[PDB]
Amino acid sequence: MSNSAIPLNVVAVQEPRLELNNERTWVVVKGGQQVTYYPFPSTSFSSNQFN
Amino acid sequence: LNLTWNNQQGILSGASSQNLYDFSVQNGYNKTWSEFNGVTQQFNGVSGQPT
Repeated sequence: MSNSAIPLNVVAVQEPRLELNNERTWVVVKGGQQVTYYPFPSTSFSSNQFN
Repeated sequence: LNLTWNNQQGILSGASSQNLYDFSVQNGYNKTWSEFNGVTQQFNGVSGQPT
């Protein structure tokens, strides 16, 4: 690593097929209860407008 | 009757047509369910008119 010109820093990486260890943390996904959809039919529709 | 309150929606949508009557008599509705239905038949006797 420190072979060339200005020396560099070493790091190693495990290939994808194997870690096999790293720290595996269970992650509970949470979002607020009650997601609801409304259909607001336009008041005062026209032929040249929508409101 | 299917109604929406306070963001969640779809309350009572599964209730019986008649069930609406029972949790309201709970409040003293005071009219019989026959009249709350409300419709009536009255068959005639004599040939050969409709009822």
